[PDB]
Amino acid sequence: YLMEGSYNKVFLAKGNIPAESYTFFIDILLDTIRDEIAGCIEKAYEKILFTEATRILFFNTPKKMTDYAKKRGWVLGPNNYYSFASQQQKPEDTTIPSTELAKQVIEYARQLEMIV
Amino acid sequence: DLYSRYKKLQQELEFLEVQEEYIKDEQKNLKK
Amino acid sequence: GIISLLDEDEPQLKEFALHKLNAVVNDFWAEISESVDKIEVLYEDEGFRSRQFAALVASKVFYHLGAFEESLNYALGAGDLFNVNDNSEYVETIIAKCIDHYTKQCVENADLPEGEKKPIDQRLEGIVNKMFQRCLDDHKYKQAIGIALETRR
Amino acid sequence: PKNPDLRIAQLRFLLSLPEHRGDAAVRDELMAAVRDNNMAPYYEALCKSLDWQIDVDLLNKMKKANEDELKRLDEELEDAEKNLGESEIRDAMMAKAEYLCRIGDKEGALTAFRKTYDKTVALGHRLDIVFYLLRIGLFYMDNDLITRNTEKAKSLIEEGGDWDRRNRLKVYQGLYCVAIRDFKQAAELFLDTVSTFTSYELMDYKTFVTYTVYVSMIALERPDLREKVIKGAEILEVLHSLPAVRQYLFSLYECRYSVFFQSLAVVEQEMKKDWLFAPHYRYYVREMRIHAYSQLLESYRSLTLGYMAEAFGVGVEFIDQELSRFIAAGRLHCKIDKVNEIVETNRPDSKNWQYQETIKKGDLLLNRVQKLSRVINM
Amino acid sequence: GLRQYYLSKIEELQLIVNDKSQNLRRLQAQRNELNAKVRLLREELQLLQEQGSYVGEVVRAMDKKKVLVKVHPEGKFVVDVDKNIDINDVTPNCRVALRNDSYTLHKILPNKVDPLVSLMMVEKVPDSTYEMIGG
Amino acid sequence: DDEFEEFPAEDWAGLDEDEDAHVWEDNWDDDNVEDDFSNQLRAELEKHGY
Amino acid sequence: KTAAAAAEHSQRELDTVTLEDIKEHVKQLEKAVSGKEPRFVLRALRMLPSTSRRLNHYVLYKAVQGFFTSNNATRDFLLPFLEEPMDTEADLQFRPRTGKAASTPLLPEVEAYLQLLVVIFMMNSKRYKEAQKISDDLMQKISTQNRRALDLVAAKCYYYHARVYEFLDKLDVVRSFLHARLRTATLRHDADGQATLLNLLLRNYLHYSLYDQAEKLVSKSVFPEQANNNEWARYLYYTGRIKAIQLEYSEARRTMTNALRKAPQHTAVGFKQTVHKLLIVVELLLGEIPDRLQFRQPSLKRSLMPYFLLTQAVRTGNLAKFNQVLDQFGEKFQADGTYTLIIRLRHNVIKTGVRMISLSYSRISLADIAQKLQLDSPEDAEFIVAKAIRDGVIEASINHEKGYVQSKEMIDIYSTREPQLAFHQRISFCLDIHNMSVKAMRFPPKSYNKDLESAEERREREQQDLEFAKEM
Repeated sequence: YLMEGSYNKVFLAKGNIPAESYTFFIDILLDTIRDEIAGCIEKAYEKILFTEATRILFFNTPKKMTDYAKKRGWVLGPNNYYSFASQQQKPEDTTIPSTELAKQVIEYARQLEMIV
Repeated sequence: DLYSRYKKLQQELEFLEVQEEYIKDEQKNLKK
Repeated sequence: GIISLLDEDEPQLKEFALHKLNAVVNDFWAEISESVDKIEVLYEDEGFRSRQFAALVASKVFYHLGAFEESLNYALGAGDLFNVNDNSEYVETIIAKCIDHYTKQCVENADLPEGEKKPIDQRLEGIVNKMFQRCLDDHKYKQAIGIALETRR
Repeated sequence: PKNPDLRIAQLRFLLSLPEHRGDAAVRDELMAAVRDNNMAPYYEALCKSLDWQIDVDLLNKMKKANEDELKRLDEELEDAEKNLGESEIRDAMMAKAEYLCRIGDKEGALTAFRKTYDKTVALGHRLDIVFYLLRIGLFYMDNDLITRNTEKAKSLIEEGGDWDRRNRLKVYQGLYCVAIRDFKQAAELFLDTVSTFTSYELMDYKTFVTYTVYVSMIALERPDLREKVIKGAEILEVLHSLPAVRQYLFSLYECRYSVFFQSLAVVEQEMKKDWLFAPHYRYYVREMRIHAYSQLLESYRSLTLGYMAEAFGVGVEFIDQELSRFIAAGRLHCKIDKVNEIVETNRPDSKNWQYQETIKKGDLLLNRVQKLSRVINM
Repeated sequence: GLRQYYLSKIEELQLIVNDKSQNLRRLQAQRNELNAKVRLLREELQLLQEQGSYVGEVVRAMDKKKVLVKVHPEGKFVVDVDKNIDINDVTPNCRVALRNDSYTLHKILPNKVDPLVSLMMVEKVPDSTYEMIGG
Repeated sequence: DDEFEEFPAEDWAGLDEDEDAHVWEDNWDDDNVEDDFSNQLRAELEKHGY
Repeated sequence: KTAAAAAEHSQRELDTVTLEDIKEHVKQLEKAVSGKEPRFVLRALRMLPSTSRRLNHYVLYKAVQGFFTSNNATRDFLLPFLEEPMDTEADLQFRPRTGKAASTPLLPEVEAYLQLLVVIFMMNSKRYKEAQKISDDLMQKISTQNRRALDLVAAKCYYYHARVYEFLDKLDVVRSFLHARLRTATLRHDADGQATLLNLLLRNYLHYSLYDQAEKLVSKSVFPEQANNNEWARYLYYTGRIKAIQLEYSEARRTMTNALRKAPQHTAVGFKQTVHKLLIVVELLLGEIPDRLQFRQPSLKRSLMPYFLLTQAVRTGNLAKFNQVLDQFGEKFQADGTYTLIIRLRHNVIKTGVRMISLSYSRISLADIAQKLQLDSPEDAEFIVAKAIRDGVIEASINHEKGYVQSKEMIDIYSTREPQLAFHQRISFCLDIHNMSVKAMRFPPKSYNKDLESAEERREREQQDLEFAKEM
């Protein structure tokens, strides 16, 4: 379930444990789930109101997200949350590729002329 | 006896490395 | 995984496991290969009761990791505890290296023997001689002469 | 030139491969087996369905007939050596081979034909010997034998014109390329021999046109059809006698897609039964569907699959289901938007495919060269 | 004794010597071919100056290992035969060579076209078989 | 040669009647395990009432 | 007794030929020691498996009496192990060693070979307890000696020794034996024997679930470059499976495929199926579709069927087919010790489907995604679709409020730099093989330089005569 995105089952299993409460570990998973869920939603999506993210996992209307938003981004606006991802300024460059490419071709020349 | 062999071969190995530089040095000159 | 008990801060309990490792330092040494270097940490520890038996295990583990330089370094740490049973198929592997290291050290010293020479470790020097006497006590003289020349002594 | 009767193969295929065809072939097939004294093929003939317990009496008198004939040629062989010879001796061995080839297993025939090849000093007859090797090879789909004598025949045709033989060779080679899933070669070869069909021994002309039209559309592009099978004088006349096939070809060009599928279904069921096409009957139906989809999508840019669900055969979910599988396959350039129920076309340049395959072609060759290296030097 | 530090180093050197020696012969055999090639091409200039050899036809063998040959546009000659060539091979009309001035058979060149075949080349009766026979 | 007997050799039990004996450019698109094409089309007209 | 007479002819013909064969082999071992180079030893050893099943009790009986002419302890204990042939009227004096040779003690090499035979024949005899005892004697002796040629033969004796315990189902007992042997193999020796040991010591780890400590040995121990091209096949397979179970798929596929091509073609058909089976499973987890050629081979048709049906469900994005394929053939996955790797494919069945679904559609309703992928619900579809975006499975983003997954038009791939990267991989290796090809080119030349064109005396004599006449 963790390997794929299926998480609604994880909380369903969180309430069904074979040995005992096992809460000494489920608390550990909380760190490995919420951090992942926030990261996924961090992509270049549009505004998401504080109504889906609030009542989604287990809680109705807590203050955790307020802290959650504070340590993450999600700039606060007119009930407007943004998640912008460009990854476009960095790409589209060959000067750095130029040095890598120059080494590459020289190796072709190196291993084409000199005797090994 | 044995010292006559450990140090006798030591010369041989340090010899075969000299013929590896002369043979591979004439190749660069013979080809020219 | 018996080496698991090496962190309870119990000086007597820790050493009991170290005793067991040597007997099982060949069948399943691999687990204690690099994930457990605490043998050296305890070998520097002031707790005593150790620093010579850990070296026995510490050098044995490094024996087959190949780093004979590390194996030689810790092997001398056991001093009289290590090479006492000079009759075996393991003593010869390190001793063959002790002579190997000494000869590479003695020669480098001969270039500048008039002071400012490297401080040859006393414990290593004794080991080679102890091996050297074992040659003489064995009466075999041909080998004895050469090792003298190689050692430059 | 019917001794290696190809029709027998069709009856065998219809009897063996289709598990639901075991009713009518029982009549025609048996008569041919008994007639002409076929015995070796009979031995494997009963090995497909079952023992056919009541069969020994019928062939009890038939087996003895073979023995007398073979000894008759053997006796004649001694006379041939001790008589005119040259031409007489060559015909004697050829006579033996023809019966052996027409009767049963190759091994006697293949060894017999090879023996007579050396003694034949006329290039024209050498082609006759080789052409036989194609017929029996095509009978049993012996790729190793067929793939060899085809080059042998081509080499012989170079010396001396023998254009009639060359035209004959094209049909025989064409049949091979259609048994194998290489339709492109068959269309080029068959279309050249449409106006020259002297090989009535297999696939009488009426069927030859259907084969030429069944593979022409899967092989060539629309501009090529305009002057090869549509405006072609030879092919248009034959179709007048065939109502089903004619509506199949002109449906694609006339863009009456609804009748296309109904015509493509009948060709679907007919191809399974027909020998030499069943192995890739599934491929033909699927490939023709893609060829039809791309034809319609090429013109427009933003047609709605609701419009396709009627002008390309009933069903809105079928076109959705069918289209989705083909886009993932990498063909049928188009990309579907479900919520608005619209399919928008795209124009991938003719380099991505060209590069995508030059690496896939290169990999196949590259693997081959790697395996050669390990074969040598342990 | 010490035959474990002393018979161990000796063996280690033995392995490190065999492989290097193995690699060496593979390296000096390569050079030997290159040295020969330079030598061959250096002697060609001194070789492509010895006078060429006449080409003649031996009408009939004679006795005492001597043959009578007719040279190209020139008169007949009775010439001795080099010992490398057996007189038995020297047959009626065929093509031979003479040295440059001390004429002596060198090699039995490729055989000349048979005179009859020339007749079949001037006259060109087309080849035919029973197959292209009609009626 | 130096064959490995430690790994068991599974029984062949193959069909030695030359079931296919064909060399093509076989890809993975030939085995979608669909029920022909006529059947799907045949039920299509009746399913939609046409 | 007519039937017995017919069997006598076949038996007598076989034993006589092989017995002469063993004599030919033994001379080779003596030749190898005589020449002081161990290469000849492989010549007899290579045929050893071929002649393994060509020996009878009669064959061995003479060998023990034949080669070991000296009154050694062998006759004291070797005879009881092997049934003695009955008194035969047609008896001949078979003494491979004559005079001083018979009296002179047999060399360790010939001693190792012969003892290696008795155990081998016993193995075919199904007698194990006896084989282990004899194996211990043969194995104990070869450890004491330190001959250089004995290492080659010892390697084989090393392997068959473990096999003896295999039928003995001991394994654990022999593990310490190899570990100690590899201990001496690396230092005391330097090669050609630890290759066989490493596979054996590696094998015992795999036979149990001892993967955790298996990966430790690979990371630390190295392998010889001269592995005879036969031991290397096993090393790749086992190392392939070790990385396979630990999510190191990328190198798992490359390690096996290298083992595949280095594996024997004509024989070793048994392990070809096992190597193939794991590779197709490792590829499926990676995502690349395995080739269809090797699902049609004569020797792979039946074996791969339980795995061919698996690839049918994995290639198709639908998840129900994979589940319906697991329950059908789960047992055979248990039987082959590979089911552990299959239960982890459920993620891939979704990744492939989501890849194709996002590849073929542009704006598909969130609910519709579940139906095509048999997700069983739309609420969880978002996360996996959302999660699939992070790893790079698909590119385009999603509209949380509207509820449709959108796809970006990824076209014009040629301009990007990836095609150059793909060409570098092919270029680098293709230029590699040519360098290797020249590597074997400089070996063939051997004593092929002294070749006079025509002659020497003839040319010199003729030139001198011409020069004298030229002047006058």
